[PDB]
Order: sequence, then C-alpha cells, then structure tokens
Amino acid sequence: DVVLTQTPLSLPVRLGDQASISCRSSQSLLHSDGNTYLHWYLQKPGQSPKLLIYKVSNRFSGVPDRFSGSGSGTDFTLKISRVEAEDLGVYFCSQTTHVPTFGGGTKLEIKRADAAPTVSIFPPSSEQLTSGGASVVCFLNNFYPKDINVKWKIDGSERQNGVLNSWTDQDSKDSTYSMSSTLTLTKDEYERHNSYTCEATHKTSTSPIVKSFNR
Amino acid sequence: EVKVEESGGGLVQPGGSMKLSCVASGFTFSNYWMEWVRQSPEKGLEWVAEIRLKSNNYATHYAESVKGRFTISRDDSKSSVYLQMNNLRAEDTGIYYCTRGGAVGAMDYWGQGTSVTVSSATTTAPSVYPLVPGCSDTSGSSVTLGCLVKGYFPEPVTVKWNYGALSSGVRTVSSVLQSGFYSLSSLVTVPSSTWPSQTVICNVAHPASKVDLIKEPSGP
Ligand SMILES: CO[C@@H]1O[C@H](CO)[C@@H](O)[C@H](O[C@H]2C[C@H](O[C@@H]3O[C@@H](C)[C@H](O)[C@@H](O)[C@H]3O)[C@@H](O)[C@H](C)O2)[C@H]1NC(C)=O
Repeated sequence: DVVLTQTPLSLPVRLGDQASISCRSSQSLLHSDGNTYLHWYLQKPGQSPKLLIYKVSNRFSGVPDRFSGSGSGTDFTLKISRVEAEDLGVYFCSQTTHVPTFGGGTKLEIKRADAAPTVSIFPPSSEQLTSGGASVVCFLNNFYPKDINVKWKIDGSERQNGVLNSWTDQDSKDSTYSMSSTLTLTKDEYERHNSYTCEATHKTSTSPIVKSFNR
Repeated sequence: EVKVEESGGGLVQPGGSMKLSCVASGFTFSNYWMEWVRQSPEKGLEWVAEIRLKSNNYATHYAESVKGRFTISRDDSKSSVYLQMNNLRAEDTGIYYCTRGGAVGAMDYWGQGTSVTVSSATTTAPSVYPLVPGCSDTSGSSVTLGCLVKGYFPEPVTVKWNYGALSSGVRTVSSVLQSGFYSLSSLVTVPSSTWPSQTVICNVAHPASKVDLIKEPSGP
C-alpha cells in the first residue's frame, strides 16, 4: 500500500502563531490523469474528521484562507497561519490516487498562558458503598500546562495505591485542561479512617493545593 | 446542510457478524460514490470499502483486509448505504465512518461514526454515582457537580447535562480501562444560586447496552 508518515507527532503552538504539518508518502501520488489526490483533514475532540484541503492545495467550503496546502513529489505540507483555539485537534493527510490510505495523524495543542487549578473534593456517595468499594474524587479544573501531580493522604499518611488519574482533552474555548484523581478503597478501609486529603502540585505554585473532608 | 448519519455499532464476538447503516441527506445521493472508513487505536484511519453509481453497475471496491468478509451496498431511493461485516476479528474493532465520495476527489462529508468492539468479553452497563459538595466553602468557580461513571464495557459512553441544554463548563475526562472495566467522570460548574433552587441532571448513554441513564444531583 501507500504509506503516509506525518510529522511531528504532537505540535504545541501559541495562539495567533503559525503551525506546519508535513506528510510524506512511500511513492508518487501523481495520477495518470495529471492530478495528485493528496488531502488534509481536521478532527476535533469528539467530532468526526472534516475536509480542509483537497488535491494538495484547494480549500474546501467554509475553510478559512488561513489553511493552505502544498506538494512536491512525495512531500506535502499543511500550513495554518493565525492559529486560534478552535484549531485544536488532530490533522490527517490522506491520498486517493491509489488504494486510499491515511497518515498517522498530528495532534495540534494550544500553548496558552499557565492557569492554576481549582480543586474540589467529593467524598464517596453512599450509593457506591454496597459495591464493596468507595471512590473519593479530587477534581482539578481549568489548568494549564497539562502536567500535574495529585497526592492522597488518609489520616495524615500518604496512600499511593488505589489511585486512577485521567485528563480531559484541551478545551476549545479557553484551552485549559481538567483532570480527576480517583482513590478507590474497600468499603471497610474507607470507614477505618476519618480524614481524606488530596494535595495537588502544579507548575502554577510551590505550596500544594490542599482539599480534604472529614466524615 | 449535507448530513450523514451512521448506526448499528456495539459489541460482537469473533468471529461474529454485524451490519452498519448510513443515511445521507442534503444532496442528490444517487450522484455520489459512498465510502466506509474505520478508525482504531492500533491502525489509525483505514479505508474499508467503496460503492459507486448506478451507471457504474454499482461497482464495489474493498480493502485487502476485509475483502471476502465485508460487503457494501446502497439503496438510492432511501439515500442509504450499508456495510455487512462477517467473520469479524479483534482487528476489526474501531469506529466506523460513512463518508461521501466528493466530486473534488476526496471523501468530503463524514458522519459522526458508530463504534464497534469485537471481543469475547460481555457487555456491562455503567454504574453512576453522584459527585456532590462535597460540603465545602465556595472557592472554585461557584459550585461543581458531577457524575462518576464506573464499571462499563465496552466503550464508549456519552455524558450530557440537562439533556444538552447545559453545555457551558462541562468537563469529561477520558475513560480508563482497569480490572477489565472502564470508568470516567463528567463534571459541570454552575452558579451557587442556580442550585439547588434549579434542576441539574446528567444523561449517561451507553450504546452497547442501549441504556440512557438520567440522574439528578440533589444537595443531600
Ligand atoms: C485506485 O484508484 C482509486 O480507487 C479508490 C477506491 O475505489 C477511489 O476512491 C479513488 O477515487 C478518488 C477520486 C474520486 O473522485 C472522483 O473521481 C476522480 C477520478 C475525478 O477526478 C473526480 O472529479 C471525481 O469524479 C473520489 O470520490 C474518491 C473518494 O477518491 C481512485 N483514485 C482515482 C484517482 O480515481
């Protein structure tokens, strides 16, 4: 088949700045009829891919003049000037000269100003207790960069196992992230202790953002 | 104005069968070739099949990997195109998109997609617990509420608030697979006045089990 390799794999870019995605194929995409069917697509979080550029450089309908494409042999490039929030997502290149193939994709991330997190701690709901486990959730909302560390303390003692951390995709509006840390204990483990504390350490601070509840 | 909508996904065993449907609207369906493209986290986007026009005797073309197992067909009168899948394998797992063969030489319009999971593990509907304030002082954008969706399989699960009416400041982390099950969280932030005075509920949908779960977070 025709292989399409895209670079970079991840692309951090500032608002209003310029981004450049490349796509290289394993063979020539020039068709006998003289056209080159290399296209670009944008896939936003949760949404399906949308066509931006067709036949190397033709912009699709509604596609702003900020998106432009070019080609040269087996090398192709997608360019986005004046990058803006709504531009985040994964850009793919694809060809239809031969059996259709797609590139691996390039995630475009919005490099924005740091934002300190807002912490909320939710003790377990009594509705969960009969499951045999209890989940204490520490929600860190609207922060940036993505990197963050959450530590859990049960009655002063740090607890490492039983924790599951997961992030949201970058927000289309303010370009921040949110993440939740979930500490899951056996029901009785949870009742043999009274103070549950989660400490979050983010680039936006030295002192840990602490949130805790007592039963 | 061009609209494409697929359906028919879910969990299947290996080597079972499954049929997907796609309904288009907004354009003279009969004048265009139609495609099926799937996306998996193991092989990324992969073209599966194509079916041309009436004048073309509905010529069909399949990717080498599905040739002899998948069959694509269309019905110009009802503006639909289908994908019959047999002897499914774990590799066939992924999101399947229906797309139009654009006049411009590329697949121009894609549907939202429908997920397919080929596995020997069975379906498990999610359990939903309320995430409530946790009784504290207002110091984090005014009150944050949420729904903890645990123990479901397979993916995906969609979460909405107030049936979609509430969409500002909604945050949903991605799922994580552990102990053989997925789980995620979805939280929303609202003014400490518009609650509990007003009604806030989360709508958790799980296609594979065809369940829609509606839960309202009360002060409790
Ligand atoms: C091996 O040739 C390629 O086979 C694929 C699988 O059947 C086709 O998807 C692919 O077609 C291309 C181009 C097609 O656009 C129409 O046909 C071309 C020739 C015209 O130039 C154009 O104006 C349209 O009428 C498009 O719909 C599909 C999705 O991709 C085919 N390659 C070519 C170059 O035909």
